[PDB]
Order: sequence, then C-alpha cells, then structure tokens
Amino acid sequence: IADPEELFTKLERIGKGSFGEVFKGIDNRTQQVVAIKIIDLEEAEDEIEDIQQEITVLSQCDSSYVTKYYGSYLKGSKLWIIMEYLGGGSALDLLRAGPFDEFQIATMLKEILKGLDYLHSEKKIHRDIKAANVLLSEQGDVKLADFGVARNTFVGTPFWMAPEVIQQSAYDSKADIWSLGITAIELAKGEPPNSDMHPMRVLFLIPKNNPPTLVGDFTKSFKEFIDACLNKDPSFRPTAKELLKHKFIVKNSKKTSYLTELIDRFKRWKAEGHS
Ligand SMILES: N#CCC1C=CC(=Nc2nc(Nc3cc(C4CC4)[nH]n3)c3ccccc3n2)C=C1
Repeated sequence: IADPEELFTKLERIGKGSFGEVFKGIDNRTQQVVAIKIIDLEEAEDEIEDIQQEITVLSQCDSSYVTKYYGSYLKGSKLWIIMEYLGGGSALDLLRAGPFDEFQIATMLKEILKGLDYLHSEKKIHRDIKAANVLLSEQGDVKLADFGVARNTFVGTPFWMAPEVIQQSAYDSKADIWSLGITAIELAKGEPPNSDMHPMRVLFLIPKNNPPTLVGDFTKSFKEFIDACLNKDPSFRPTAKELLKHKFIVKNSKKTSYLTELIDRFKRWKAEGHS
C-alpha cells in the first residue's frame, strides 16, 4: 500500500470508457509514460481483491499484441490500474480523419489476427474486437486493449456481437472472428453495419438476417475476406490462422510502419481545424 497519487502524475484524459477514466500518465520515479485506468469500487470492495488477482496474472502474459498490465494500486475505494501507454491513438480515433484504404486495412487486420492467433495460457479469455479497442504505437505497432479473463445491469452495444452470442449459445473464439469481420467493415466504411438503426432493433435482427456485407466498390477479395468472417454458422467461420493466409491479407499487407501514415493523416486533420 503505497499511494498512487504520489507515485504517478496524470496528464491528459484519453478515455471516457465504462467503469471510469483512462489517463495518459507518468511514473514519478522512473519517468515511464503509462496508461492509468481509474475505477471506483465504492460499494464493491469485495470485488477489489479479485480484480487485482486478475491484473497480476495478466501482467505475466507474454503477448506483444495486447497492452501490458503493470499492476494496480488501491486508493480509497478507487483502483488505479497501470498499463502500457500507446501513443498513436485507437483506430476509431484515426477514423475521424476518414476511412482507411485497403492496404492500411489489410496491414491492420494482419496484426490483429497475429494477436488472435497467439496461444494464451490464461483460463477463460474474453475479447472485445472493435476499432475503439485497436491501439497504435507511435511506430505503428498494433495492440488490442480488450484483453482479459472471467452488478452490471445493462445489455450493452450489439453492433459487433455474433449471432450465437445473442442466441445465448455457448460461444467460443469464433465469435471474435465475427467481430473481426464487423471491425473490417468499420475500418472501410467508418462505422459498423446498421449503425443508423436503434440498438435493440439491431440486437434482434442479427440472428435472423443474412450477415451484413461491405457496401462500396472494394476488391472482390476484401469482400470475400469479410464474407468468410461473417458466416452465420460458427463452425464454418475460419480460424485466425486460416485468415492470416487469406489472399486479401497476403496480397495487400505492408510493413506495419506504413500505418504511421494514419497517425500523420490524423495530425493534419487536427492541423486543418478539427476537420
Ligand atoms: N480501458 C480501456 C480500453 C481503451 C480503449 C481505447 C482507448 N483509447 C485511447 N487509448 C490511448 N492510449 C492507451 C490506452 C492504453 C490502455 C488501454 C488503457 N494504453 N494506451 C490513446 C493514446 C493517445 C490518443 C488516443 C488514445 N485513445 C483507451 C482505453
């Protein structure tokens, strides 16, 4: 029990996520830039020791495709979670300057797929693949911010949810393949399919409707990639690994450093006047 208000300095706010706020921060002793997620567990003090149990296990993970956990510190009923800082922004931030071209998308999806194809020893992993959770380093490395293991009273956002997840079927890692498909549409178009519909309506249509498709004169191979992820039968969606060999990814992927151009493109958008 050392006080994190003294160990760390908050700089800018970077996230208005769910349980609280994420900050760009700095460790006062070592000067390492970090990400700090603060969550109030006032009435849920019993939850604390479990949350720190999980943070400690996560910090032993060896994936270079997830934002690493460094530890956590209790202050009052607030828990300060200390994580790796990535300075390039999320894909969703970068999308504000416009959708990405196919070579950028294939490059980004390949890095996501490498992280989905990673063997995790941790017990029951949950994932939330979407553009808000895809982070870029300043050098263009791609890491996901959704990674973890097993009183929240709201249903949630449906747009990236797989059919079998909604029909309440016991769901495996094929659900993340579906969500990756939706995220690919999000990167090409700017938003997930049916983003103009009421969420409760979307939640009912997902299991009943034919899968969404990419609208636009994109290459046939990109549309086939999307079609493969968005199979309605979990069993016939391909694995992360089969997808890493899809001709869309193989033909169009570039070195990850090329994604710095998206960072730069966001800078002139800002320089042009938030627009
Ligand atoms: N918790 C949680 C998920 C999450 C997902 C996205 C997110 N957005 C975001 N995150 C970051 N940076 C970040 C976030 C994290 C860590 C996930 C908390 N590590 N680095 C930046 C950095 C610079 C500009 C904009 C940024 N936006 C912040 C947090």
